[PDB]
Amino acid sequence: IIGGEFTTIENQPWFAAIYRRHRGGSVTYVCGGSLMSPCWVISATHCFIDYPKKEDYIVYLGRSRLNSNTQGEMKFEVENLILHKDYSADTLAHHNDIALLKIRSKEGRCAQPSRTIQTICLPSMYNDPQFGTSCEITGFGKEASTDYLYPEQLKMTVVKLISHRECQQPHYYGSEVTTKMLCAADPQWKTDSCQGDSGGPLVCSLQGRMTLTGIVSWGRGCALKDKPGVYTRVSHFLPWIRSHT
Amino acid sequence: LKFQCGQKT
Repeated sequence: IIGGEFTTIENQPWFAAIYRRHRGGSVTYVCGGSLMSPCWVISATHCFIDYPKKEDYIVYLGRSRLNSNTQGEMKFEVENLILHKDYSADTLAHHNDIALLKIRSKEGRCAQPSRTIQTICLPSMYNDPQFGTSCEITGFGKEASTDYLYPEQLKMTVVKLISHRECQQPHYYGSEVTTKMLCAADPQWKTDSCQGDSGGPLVCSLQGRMTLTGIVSWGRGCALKDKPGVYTRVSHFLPWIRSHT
Repeated sequence: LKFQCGQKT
């Protein structure tokens, strides 16, 4: 996240950290995710696209740090990895960028509710906040697009949603952004999501609830003027999520 | 106790 503040998982207890194991002894961070129900985590397809071997990923819940433990954390295996059929990538955007991971603990269970582990809510059919709403994104992504490592402490920031009219202006992203995407920026382009934040949540309040409105997907650079962050519009995928969960 | 989506404690 560029800008933002450092936080702990108590402030984002639905955030999931997804890592990949390597035949060598190392485990590396991949992308972030969110818990929808006790056994399901949601993220982005482009995070798995190149190595869709479920057996090699580990998911941790209740994690405030990247490579050190947090007490109360849970580790899971991906029992199912569902990527989107119709997932495309162009010279910038990713279309249908949503994925589902069913988790299983080494004891046969799914997530258990705690002060560091909670689920986040889904919107209702094509229901989103109005542009202007301030939402928060969270994650371990880069703190500057030129860095090459990720932070060790969880971060968070608040960004606002903008309209498609504004995001599809030629000097922004033109028609690379579609109605199944949402754009969010800082009025003064100071904070934004960045590489390493993909799959993670864009939460906003809707009808009283903290709802998962978007999933970090792409963006040109990080915190660049007139280059908003683009997210997957969760409210447009409800049918899809449903047919699988 | 049980999950309550959206809640922080």
